[PDB]
Amino acid sequence: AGTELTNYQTLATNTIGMMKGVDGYAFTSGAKMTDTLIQAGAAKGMTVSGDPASGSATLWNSWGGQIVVAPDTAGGTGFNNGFTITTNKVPQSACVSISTGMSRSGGTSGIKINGNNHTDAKVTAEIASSECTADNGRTGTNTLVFNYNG
Amino acid sequence: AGTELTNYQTLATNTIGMMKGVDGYAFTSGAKMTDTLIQAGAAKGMTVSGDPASGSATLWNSWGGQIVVAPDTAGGTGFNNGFTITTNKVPQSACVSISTGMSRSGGTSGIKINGNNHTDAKVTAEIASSECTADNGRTGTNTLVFNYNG
Amino acid sequence: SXDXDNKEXX
Repeated sequence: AGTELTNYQTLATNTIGMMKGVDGYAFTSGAKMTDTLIQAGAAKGMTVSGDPASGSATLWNSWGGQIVVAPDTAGGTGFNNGFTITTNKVPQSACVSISTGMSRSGGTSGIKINGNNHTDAKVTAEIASSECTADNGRTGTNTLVFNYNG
Repeated sequence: AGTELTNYQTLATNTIGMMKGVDGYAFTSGAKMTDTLIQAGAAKGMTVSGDPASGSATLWNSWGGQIVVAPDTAGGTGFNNGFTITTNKVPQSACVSISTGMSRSGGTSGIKINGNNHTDAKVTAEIASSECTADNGRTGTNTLVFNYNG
Repeated sequence: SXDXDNKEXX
């Protein structure tokens, strides 16, 4: 899951860069925020589909699960808040390597594995192994969420 | 002075510094060298992503082309050590401004515009205007290579 | 990446 880890880390970095330029407005849906990012070329290493020519581009992970970058309650009478990067249907093995990798990378403000929100951004191999669920045949059953300031 | 030109100049100085700091080993692929540079924070502000082949982070210029920082190994006849910075899909306008700008203040040991290698590190706008090819629609057709210490 | 980001690459 080396490519996958690098993809989420860079997507986060690109998103932070893009958000530093937004002022006076905020994204109200992941669909729009994700399409804008794709338009800027912030997701080159991932699978892009949907309809980018119409501003409706969608992002996918290596296993065909959807990836969505969405605002995290944008609005605080000041500066832009945070956002989340959610990746779906992640297989068990990948879920463990990706969640622990993002923890070690240290750039998030929180990592979630299914219904487990590690707001301290610390996820160990022992924690991941337990929280990441078994695949259903060849289909991953894990949803990972990476948060980013806040 | 502009963002684009500055990007190349900061990339070069950061790479010179990184190579100087390496002790006991050497890069053998642009994939690895560029990843390390990105991990070193040398490309903050530029678009980055992940390479499905190696899992390494990739770097991307202002027009959608890739930027690859690679070490200069042995080319069966080549011996100009150091490294090169290659950027593709460069629009004609940028090709002329960037190549000339790098000639003026890039501190290179050579500048190549497509199949023209200015080993004296001197490129004038008259030359660049001729060597840089026209765009295909909004797509740039130029490849620039900045050679460092050969 | 998406529109921004040619198909070529390097």
